[PDB]
Amino acid sequence: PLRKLAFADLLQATNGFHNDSLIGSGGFGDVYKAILKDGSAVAIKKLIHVSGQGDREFMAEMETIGKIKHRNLVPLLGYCKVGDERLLVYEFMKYGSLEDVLHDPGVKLNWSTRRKIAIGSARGLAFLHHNCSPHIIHRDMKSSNVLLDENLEARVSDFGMARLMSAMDTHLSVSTLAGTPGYVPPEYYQSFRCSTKGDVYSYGVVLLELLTGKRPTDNLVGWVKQHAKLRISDVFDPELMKEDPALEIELLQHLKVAVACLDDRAWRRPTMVQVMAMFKEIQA
Repeated sequence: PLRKLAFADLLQATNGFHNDSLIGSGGFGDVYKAILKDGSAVAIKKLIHVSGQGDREFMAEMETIGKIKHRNLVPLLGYCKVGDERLLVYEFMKYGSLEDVLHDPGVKLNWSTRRKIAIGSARGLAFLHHNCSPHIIHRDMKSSNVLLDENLEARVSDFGMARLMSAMDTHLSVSTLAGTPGYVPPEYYQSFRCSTKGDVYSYGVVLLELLTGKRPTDNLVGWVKQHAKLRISDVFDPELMKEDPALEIELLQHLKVAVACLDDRAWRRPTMVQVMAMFKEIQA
């Protein structure tokens, strides 16, 4: 069940929102690591800009991730909405974000693990797009929003910009442009519309990060697309090919999936269900 947590609890569990428990801040607000009075290990997000972006993002998460549970989505355990304070409480994910692991410090992700992360994150997204009615459009898929639990299982997070779309529709007309530089679907720049195929594109970028080990802003999408006609054995993460040269065939197949996801035309991109089926076909 989703719990309504007393504000005093979150206050003392973070030692009065002390800098020492701060594990991230910016844009949306802060994220704190804590142990609740019952021993639960949690991440506590403190949203800022409550008079505007703050409340909207709070409501977006409550209306989406707050209403569903799935093995590849971060669990929202609780919330606190007192006065103009907006806090969201999640199960703590041991190894933080995929971006932290890939672009900082740390912990090594071999190809086997990265493949599981790719599959897991794809499954979470597929659940949003196909199993949920109304469908959920995440709108901010990226490596910092793929969390890794104690088993290095991928769990999709940050539904602050997520929206509900009727299953009878192919797109949703919105008020603003949502997303992150390096991940925005090209058609999002041209129209105030979002779609599940938009999430597919952004997922494609993440899959590229797993294959290359590079940041999207290095864009990466364009850099990989041009080398796809040059030398393919140049874009892959060196630490992946050093493991086993035999993995090259499997890497290129996953690369094909990423390229398909990253098509400029939304209508040509696969659904996340097609992506899963493709992953399954590669393993077999």
